[PDB]
Order: sequence, then C-alpha cells, then structure tokens
Amino acid sequence: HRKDHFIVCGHSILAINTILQLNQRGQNVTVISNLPEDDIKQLEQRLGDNADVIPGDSNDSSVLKKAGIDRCRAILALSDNDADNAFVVLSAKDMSSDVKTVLAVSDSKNLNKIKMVHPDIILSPQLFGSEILARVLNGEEINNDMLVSMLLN
Amino acid sequence: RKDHFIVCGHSILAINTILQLNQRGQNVTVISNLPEDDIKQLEQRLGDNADVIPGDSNDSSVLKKAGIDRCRAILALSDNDADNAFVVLSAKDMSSDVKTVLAVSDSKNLNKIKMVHPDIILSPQLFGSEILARVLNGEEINNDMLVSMLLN
Repeated sequence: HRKDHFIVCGHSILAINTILQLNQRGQNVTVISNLPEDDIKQLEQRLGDNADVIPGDSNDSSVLKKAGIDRCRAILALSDNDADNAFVVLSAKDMSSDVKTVLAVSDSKNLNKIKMVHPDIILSPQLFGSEILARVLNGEEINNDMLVSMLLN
Repeated sequence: RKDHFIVCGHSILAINTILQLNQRGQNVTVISNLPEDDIKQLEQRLGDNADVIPGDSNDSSVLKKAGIDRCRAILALSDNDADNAFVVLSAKDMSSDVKTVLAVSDSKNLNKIKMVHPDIILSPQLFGSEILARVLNGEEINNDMLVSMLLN
C-alpha cells in the first residue's frame, strides 16, 4: 500500500539517478521494471535498503494500480524507450486524469510527438542541458522561473 | 574568429548547443570529422552563419585554425568521451587560460574525465535527473545553485 509516493517507470541511468536523488530528499519511490528476475536483484541492490521494485510492465494498467498511481504525487516515465514512456503517460491519464505525469525523452527527435500525449512535465536531457549551457556561457542568469518554464509543458 | 565559441562534435547535444548559442547572438566555430557530404548537410542544419571547419579536433593545428587563442571557451560535445577528453588536454597545452567545457557521453566515464580537469562538466543524465528531483521535491533553484552544478 503506497501513498504520497513517486512511481518511476524504467531502469535507465536517468531513472536510477532520479530514484536515488528522490530517496536522498526523503521521498518514497516505487519502481516498475521489466528486467529479468536476475537483473531485478542487481537493481534492488543498486538502489538500497528501502528499494520497492515491482517487477512488471508499466504499459499494463493493473500494475500501475498495484504500484499505487491512485495515491502517488506523480508518475515518472523515464525509460530509454520513448514509445513506452508515451504510453505510460496515456495509461495514467486514462486511469486518474488528475495524476501528475513526468516524461523524459530518449531521442530528442521525438519531442514534438510526445508533446501530443500532453504530459505535465517534459524533460529532454540533451536539449535542456544544451539550453542551460548556452545561457550560462553567455553570462545570462537563470532564475527559478526560467528553469521551471523549460520543464513545464 | 575572435571572442567566439568553438564546438568540437556534431552530436545532438552539440548541434542544439550551437543553435542555442547562435540564438543568443554568439558566434560559433564548429569542428567535425564528418565526410564532405555530411559536412554540407550539417552546415544547412546550422543556418546561414554556419562556420564549419572539417578536420580533427585532436590535432592542435586545427584548433589554432579555429581560433582557440582568441575564443571565449572551447566545448567538447561529441559522442566519444576519448575525443572530448583529448580536446580538453589539447586546449590546456596551448593557452592554459582557455575555458574548457566537456559533456560526458557515457555516465560511467565521469570519474575518468575529471582527471583531465575541465572547467565545466555537463553530465546530461545526472544533471537532468538531479534537477527533476529538486523540482519534484518542491525546492527552488536559483542561478547560483544551477551554476554550481556545472562548475567542476
């Protein structure tokens, strides 16, 4: 029974570090991974002692309900497959509606495509980082409102 | 070629950093190892100001041709971490005053690239994940905190 927690879909480098950063801030995280029985083990240890890894498929809404999407703070589609991330978002919008969704893009080319599934937050690691680099090198100061603006869709 | 930026690479990160720098009004000199044909396609994707020097970033003579002696900073943004680390070393061998920026293609290479001491290190996956965590945790990120994440 998970509540007021974050659900992370995926086991990519972006997903793992986001889970760790969330744990470090005292947040509860529930991970869903389609990895093999053997790999789930290496991942649970890769994460820590309070690792809540639900072996399964996030495209399936029954696993999402199980993971607790009804009581989470947000669901994060962070795998290296943009088709699965786009779908995780669709499934979620189809279950609750008011649930907050975050989606990271693996291939910057797909950005306009995922815009179509309307996630609350979109993160393209390559474009976000390049835009920030451009500003910082240009001596421009980036305040909090500018940063959040590059994330909110 | 003075008071400008030099980007070594033609990866997705490289191209968008060049585009973003141009939009901010900054001049940029791009060096890539792409074949004659691919070079042409690259210049067209970078607009009319496309200053593309087909060559080898590891060769300090192409770096001089690109104007590292008079640049604002040199950016190592290709998808090959060996080449990015070498570009940095090359730069520190010429000016030792030239600002170096390096983007890690493979997160596992982070520790080994810190050994070449670049001025700025951008690990896209780590940077992005950390900012997501912060924002979802309700924190506010000010320019100082952001910069700190980039400074090596």
